[PDB]
Amino acid sequence: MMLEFAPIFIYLVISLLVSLILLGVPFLFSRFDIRFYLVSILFLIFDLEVTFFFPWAVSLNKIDLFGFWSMMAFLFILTIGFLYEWKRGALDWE
Amino acid sequence: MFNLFLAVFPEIFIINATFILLIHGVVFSTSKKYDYPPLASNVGWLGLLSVLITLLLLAAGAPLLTIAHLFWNNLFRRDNFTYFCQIFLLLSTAGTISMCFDFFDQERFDAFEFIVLILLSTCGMLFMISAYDLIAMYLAIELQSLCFYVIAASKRKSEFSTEAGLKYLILGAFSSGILLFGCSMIYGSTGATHFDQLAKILTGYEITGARSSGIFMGILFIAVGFLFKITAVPFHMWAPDIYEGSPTPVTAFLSIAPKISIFANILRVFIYGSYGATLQQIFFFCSIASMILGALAAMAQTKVKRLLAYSSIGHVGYICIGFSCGTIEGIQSLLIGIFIYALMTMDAFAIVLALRQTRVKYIADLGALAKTNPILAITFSITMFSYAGIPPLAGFCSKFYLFFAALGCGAYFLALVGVVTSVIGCFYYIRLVKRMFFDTPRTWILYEPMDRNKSLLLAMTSFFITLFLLYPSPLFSVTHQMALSLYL
Amino acid sequence: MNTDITALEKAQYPVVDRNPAFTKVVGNFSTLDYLRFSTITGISVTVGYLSGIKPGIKGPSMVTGGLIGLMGGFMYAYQNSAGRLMGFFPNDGEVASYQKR
Amino acid sequence: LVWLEAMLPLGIIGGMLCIMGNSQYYIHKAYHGRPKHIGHDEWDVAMERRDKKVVEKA
Amino acid sequence: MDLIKYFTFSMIIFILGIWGILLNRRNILIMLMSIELMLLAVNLNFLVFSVSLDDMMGQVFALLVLTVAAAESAIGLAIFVITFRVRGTIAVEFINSIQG
Amino acid sequence: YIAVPAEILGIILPLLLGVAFLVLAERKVMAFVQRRKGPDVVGSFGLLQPLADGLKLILKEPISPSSANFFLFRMAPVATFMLSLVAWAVVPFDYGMVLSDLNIGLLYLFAISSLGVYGIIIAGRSSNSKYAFLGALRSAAQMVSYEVSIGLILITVLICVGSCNLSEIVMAQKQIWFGIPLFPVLVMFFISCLAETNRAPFDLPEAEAELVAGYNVEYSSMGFALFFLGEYANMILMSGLCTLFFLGGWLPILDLPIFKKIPGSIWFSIKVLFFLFLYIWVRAAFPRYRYDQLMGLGWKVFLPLSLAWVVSVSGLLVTFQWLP
Amino acid sequence: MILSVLSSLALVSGLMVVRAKNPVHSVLFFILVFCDTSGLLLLLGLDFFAMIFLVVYIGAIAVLFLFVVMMFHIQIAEIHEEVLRYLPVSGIIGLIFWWEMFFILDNESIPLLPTQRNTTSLRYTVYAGKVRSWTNLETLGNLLYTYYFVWFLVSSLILLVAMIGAIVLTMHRT
Amino acid sequence: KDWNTVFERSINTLFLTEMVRGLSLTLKYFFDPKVTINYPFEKGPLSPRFRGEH
Amino acid sequence: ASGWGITGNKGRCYDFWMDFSECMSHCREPKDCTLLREDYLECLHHSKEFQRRNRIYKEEQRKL
Amino acid sequence: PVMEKLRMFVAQEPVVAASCLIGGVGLFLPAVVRPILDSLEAS
Repeated sequence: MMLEFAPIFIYLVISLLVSLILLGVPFLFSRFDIRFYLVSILFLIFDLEVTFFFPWAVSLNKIDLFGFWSMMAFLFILTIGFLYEWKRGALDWE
Repeated sequence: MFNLFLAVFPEIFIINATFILLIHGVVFSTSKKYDYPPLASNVGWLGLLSVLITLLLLAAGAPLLTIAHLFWNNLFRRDNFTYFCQIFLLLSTAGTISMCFDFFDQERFDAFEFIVLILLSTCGMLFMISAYDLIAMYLAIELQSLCFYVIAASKRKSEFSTEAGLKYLILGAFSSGILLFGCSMIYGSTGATHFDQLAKILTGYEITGARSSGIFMGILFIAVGFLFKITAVPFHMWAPDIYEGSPTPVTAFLSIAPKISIFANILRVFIYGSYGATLQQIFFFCSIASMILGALAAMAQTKVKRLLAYSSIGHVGYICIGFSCGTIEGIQSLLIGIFIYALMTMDAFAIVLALRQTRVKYIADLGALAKTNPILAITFSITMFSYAGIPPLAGFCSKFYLFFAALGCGAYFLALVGVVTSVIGCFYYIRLVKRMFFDTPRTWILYEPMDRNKSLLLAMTSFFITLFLLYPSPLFSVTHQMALSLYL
Repeated sequence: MNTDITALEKAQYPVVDRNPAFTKVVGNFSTLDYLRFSTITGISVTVGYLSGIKPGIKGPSMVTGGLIGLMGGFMYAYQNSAGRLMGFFPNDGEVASYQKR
Repeated sequence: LVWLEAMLPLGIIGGMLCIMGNSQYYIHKAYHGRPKHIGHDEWDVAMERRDKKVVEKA
Repeated sequence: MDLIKYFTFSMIIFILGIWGILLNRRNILIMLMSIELMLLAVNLNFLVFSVSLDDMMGQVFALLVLTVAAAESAIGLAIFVITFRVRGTIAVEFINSIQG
Repeated sequence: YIAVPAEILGIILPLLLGVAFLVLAERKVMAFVQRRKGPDVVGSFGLLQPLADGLKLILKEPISPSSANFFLFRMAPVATFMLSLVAWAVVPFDYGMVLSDLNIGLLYLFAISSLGVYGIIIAGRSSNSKYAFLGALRSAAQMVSYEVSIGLILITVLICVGSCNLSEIVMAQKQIWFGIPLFPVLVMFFISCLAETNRAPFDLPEAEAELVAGYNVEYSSMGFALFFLGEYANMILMSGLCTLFFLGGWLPILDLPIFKKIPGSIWFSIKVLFFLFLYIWVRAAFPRYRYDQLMGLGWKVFLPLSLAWVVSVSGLLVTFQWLP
Repeated sequence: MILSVLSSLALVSGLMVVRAKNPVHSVLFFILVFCDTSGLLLLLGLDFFAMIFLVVYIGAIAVLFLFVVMMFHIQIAEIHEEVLRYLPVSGIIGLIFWWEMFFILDNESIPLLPTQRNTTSLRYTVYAGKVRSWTNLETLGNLLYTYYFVWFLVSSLILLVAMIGAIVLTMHRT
Repeated sequence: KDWNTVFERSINTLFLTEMVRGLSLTLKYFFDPKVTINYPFEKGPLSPRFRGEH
Repeated sequence: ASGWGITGNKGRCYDFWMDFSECMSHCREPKDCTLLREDYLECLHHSKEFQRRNRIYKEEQRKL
Repeated sequence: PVMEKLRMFVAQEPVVAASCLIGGVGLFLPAVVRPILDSLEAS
């Protein structure tokens, strides 16, 4: 059921009203650094890893050994990539 | 449980070997102890070994690839057709890699990750050939495309390489989105993505008045994506720019391997499927447009790489004529044409890579080559006459089937277009022979002799080109075998 | 996980075991299987050594090539042994140790 | 014992949190007649709608 | 009329991607972003169709497509960065050297 | 639904009072550590100090500099403040004391945390200051870097619970609190929260004396106040999350009738207060890392250990068949 | 009606993505399209996908775009162009696509006209499937890692390619 | 050097032990009396030599 | 056609799909399986049910 | 003599070594202990 999402919408509306009241009451009286792109790339990869973990973590009780090892292989590929990142100096900001 | 994975021993091995090579390259390229050695050639040799071992594993275990077919059914489907297609793909990858060592050493391209990306794209094309569902097909296509986008921009400081990478990325992402839209439309209209389920639902009705417009447009958009992939007009303009701008080994790999993988995909998605002649008309009109545009644009070219690119566009048109006619002999001739074009293209790119040590850029740079290297000038001329389709060379089969299907399927406009385009192609191919043999330029260019790898590959391909028609039976029989494995 | 070894094309030789275990397949290795394995491992080590001289890492390159060769050689031998035991390959030897034992 | 001065704002925050819980707890119970049920699923919703008929039409 | 409205939502997103391609000859960053809009429209179609047909195959592909979209955006922005670095500008007059 | 806004305000207004008094509590605790008094003149024991400060900010003239992004400059503090507020709609204080019993509450919280970075980056670019922009870039990169470790720790708790419902996560700790067998995970989570909140030792925006200008240097009056209230509300929320995931939430320490007498809201508040005290005690105890050092810690220490703990916990649970 | 509201918000936000003079503004309007899409997904009952669109598209992808486009400092002159001359071609292409493609489901999925009669009592309710309900998360997780795990692993290969390409193309170690 | 002394520093690093003393000594003055003068009711000390208003 | 329902049970149209598939598994003329095929498609899209109900609505509107 | 290289690696990179051991335990339990328990149960 999506019924519990309606209070969240009303909550957002009220929070926006409070923010506008607070911010509106006083009105009455050329350098590219590649390392930011790189940190974004790594964040994107590991964000997708957390995404694929949520269905797996709630489903471990039914997938048993097969699902565990399929996730392990997924992690293995992504960790080979991470090791490549480490060795190439992508994790060093010095 | 373990024995179920005998169906995927080749892919498991090649993926694991690629991981090993990645780790080896990264560990020793960063090493101060060994003075940060270039490892492109070391990793390249080890990867050629890995490709050959994968080919042995696939070729020897021919029946075992079909094991546990029910268990693997919803992921892929392996049969005779995929077996021979994958063997051909692995051989093409091995030859392309073998032609790269002089480029690594003399240019000093020290990036070993180039080899790793080639290996990963080879894994992707392997999965493309065995794909039997829209989801798997799309994912394998995308792995392949991402590897190609990265390697096309491998000379990251070059204006040409970066430009080619950018154009490639933008247009390829556009076409991939179009194809994905087609898949979504098909899924919504039929509630299925497996190729067998699609075969059952579509068979028997085609356009029977009450036609599912969703299925029609899904087929249309998927066909647009496929036509982009095979460089067919009017979804072709990326190919000449990308082919020219990429590093020459990248161009060599792109001109052969991805065609085999996507034609396997085309044959399994549509021939194995069922719809009206609409799709056959699509490929017919694209074939005619491709022959005309390829011929004229190749006639306009002054540079070798662009000429080869437009020649490839014309030849895919010739090949797609065989798909359009919708017969068993059509599929057989398509496979024969793909095989012969792959071998001829590898011959031509071995010659181009040999001449790139002296930075060959223009056709005029080949002046007086019959004097400065007579055997090489003859080898390139044999290839050019094979390209033009002159008998008894191997390139004559494509011309022969083009005209055979037309006078059988009843087409006469197609015969006229074939005649005119064949004559135009002969002109712009023999222009290269005239440049190497007839011209007497004031200034010559003396080319460095090629390495042993390219000479051996050139000798073997030249013998095949001159002599295939003397003993052509194995190719004919194996292509006929594959054509029937698709249906029965 | 429901599993099914049923192959698309039926075996053409007597089926000694339709789904042989890992240890059984390994124990079924013949002298030809060990010959194929040793040849692939030796060729791989040789290629690693020869390709590693120019960068200066012939030792580590030998190790990497040998790892690739050990993996591929075991895979090829296991393939052959399992295919013999399942009847996909000519297996007169396996049938001898089945009729007798 | 001067450090009790610091335990006053902390106690105020704790009380604010207790209010954040209990105030919303009692408003819901007053309006719905019973306290909020954690885990209201498709089955609990089907029961409530059917009970409405089973009660009102009797 | 629910399904048709969901589908026309996805339709307008796809059409806006096509229009962004058509309208941004001099702005290749927005060409990339228009392609991302087209990919979102297809991802939504799979989810809507999966709900409509009571079938889970649409959702599996929706997740895998999100992975593809992420990878393609990463590599595309990398190619953008290197092109910009080589030329010092993003103007399309400096990425037209290959022609003919 | 007519009574829903009453509950929403009963959540929001006490939260704002709690934030205003958390700032006072931090000033009082840091002072007492330093042998001083801290606010003690404006009201008895300084208790009216937050009211005076908020009223001062309300009356202060807003500058709104002559930038070319006036709408985005003003919307940036509103975005971060609304995001800080909306996370409390799914927080349970006791059994049944929660506004929205989301079945996907854990992933919803992760989504809110991921969204938090936009207020900071938009403030930097819209402020027309190179110093504010480079500070905002560094802060955003640090936040996303520690989001990965936060997400992996959340996955570990999820494997133990097998449900994204926060109330179920609490009720799964009836047998034992997760902070006992996952104590190193709790420590990593508390440090990742510190770094995610831009708090000492990770408070780059406070490192003005380090030639490191904050993202909100060009903000005055209530835009600055909104940024500050958002950060302190996030500190309270992180304390609440540490309480819920690892300290049993509203559960008593021991399952005995003597402990079961006092309400679970009091238990929850006590635990949240203990973590809020740690946030201040750590601010008072240590110096701060450089940006490069904390980035190295995020990618080279906390990510590998979080991934290792996910693997270890899942493997042990599937091995002995102890899964939920 | 709610679908009309979300459709209008998405339409205007997408127009702003493709027509904003400042690309940074285009990225921020793209975030608004993704939020709107998430609302639509919540209406579909797919909460996991609605949250994952926020986590991935806004939390990761849009942040990548924003980081890159902000550090470019693009001047309006390099990307500006008057678009009035594209009204006819866009009109033709959009009208063709609209007529062929906004009504592609009408013949296959004929809508049910809302009668002036309570057709909501004809809702049959089966309690058997409501005894133990699966979330969208559990239904997806039941399939990803066992029955379709090969596609999962291929997606991992795609991500690995992304990482390697990002390094080889942009890395300049100090 | 030695597996025990290697283990000794590995645990000390992982468990943040030296930061425990930093917390401990920061808490001791918390419960102690403050040195703040209640100005203007209380004043700081001065000497007969103090140089102030002429 | 896959049978995996979005709520963890058998899909709504899976039985129709199967019956269509068993029919086509031995009928050499696809026209022998037309009825089951249109039953499966009707389960997918409810086209004929909605068309008939729209006819009822149209007649009611005409007679009002 | 690869017995003090591991010692130096543990001294220099304690976090990495701890992560490797924790994940290694997590991988070793289902690969080894779980089949041992499965085999014991059947008999």
